[PDB]
Amino acid sequence: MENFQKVEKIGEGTGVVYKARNKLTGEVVALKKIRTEGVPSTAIREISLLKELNHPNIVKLLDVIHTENKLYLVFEFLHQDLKKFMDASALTGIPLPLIKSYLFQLLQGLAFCHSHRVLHRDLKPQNLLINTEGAIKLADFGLARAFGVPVRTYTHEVVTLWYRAPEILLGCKYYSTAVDIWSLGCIFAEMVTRRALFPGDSEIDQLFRIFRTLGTPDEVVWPGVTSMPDYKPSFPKWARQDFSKVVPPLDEDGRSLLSQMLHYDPNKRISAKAALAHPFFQDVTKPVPHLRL
Ligand SMILES: NC(=O)c1cc([N+](=O)[O-])c(NCCN2CCNCC2)cc1NCc1cnc(N)nc1
Repeated sequence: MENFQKVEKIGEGTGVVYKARNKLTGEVVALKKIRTEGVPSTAIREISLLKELNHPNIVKLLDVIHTENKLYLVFEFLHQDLKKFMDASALTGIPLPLIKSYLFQLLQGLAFCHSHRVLHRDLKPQNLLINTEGAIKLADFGLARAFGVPVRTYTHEVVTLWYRAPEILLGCKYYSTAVDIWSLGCIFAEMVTRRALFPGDSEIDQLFRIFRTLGTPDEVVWPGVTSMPDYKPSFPKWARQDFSKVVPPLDEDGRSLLSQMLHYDPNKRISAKAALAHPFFQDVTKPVPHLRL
């Protein structure tokens, strides 16, 4: 509209996203255009609810605009995402104190969302935004299940499966808060090793990469797994690997927490609230990151 002044095009989110300035307030925001034969009225209501979900580690949804039947989401603006920061820190690696601070903050954000019955469902480094003060915030939220499993964006883009929990890959129709803990565990491992934990290039390659590392799940470690929608008795049976080999040289406090975030059974997987109490965070601090904007 005329209330906004486009500053630049940020990219092609999971719709198009622009950095824009509000002429009235003068505030700089991120404007996402969501492209469809009437724009569901059940969604606009669900979205409108997220406007009240405020927390320091959650990107604020400032406004929802339906006018013109285009549907625009206005978000608070942050300059960089964790994916770019990790690439920039590839040579030296993000310092452990900062990795710990970020993980701690993200768990606080998840604990808040989960206590308000809000799930993210599509956590990935590109959806974690950071600023110069050392803060990190959860963004996007997959649009509150508005768009289920997006195979291609408005211009056909390859959906990342790297952070998908095993129960989703096995066809479970009801996601629980545990899917977000799994994704965050994968991100924690990636910050530590500087390599994606499970970089699959297809749904089955994703599932098999998980099995090759954590062992093919069975009824002992995951009661009910063999009855899941897409489970096949023909899956190969791989033995589990030790975490000392998976995320070296992370210490035992870190390995212990990661192991709990990656349990196969969603019911055994640690909650965000419980993870905040883990010994790994006894010495947590809030360092300032080296950001080049
Ligand atoms: N709230 C925001 O400031 C913000 C919002 C969105 N968004 O989507 O509304 C966004 N898009 C990222 C698109 N992806 C998410 C889905 N997986 C692929 C990556 C980026 C943002 N900021 C960080 C940033 C700023 N500037 C440049 N150039 N790059 C990044």
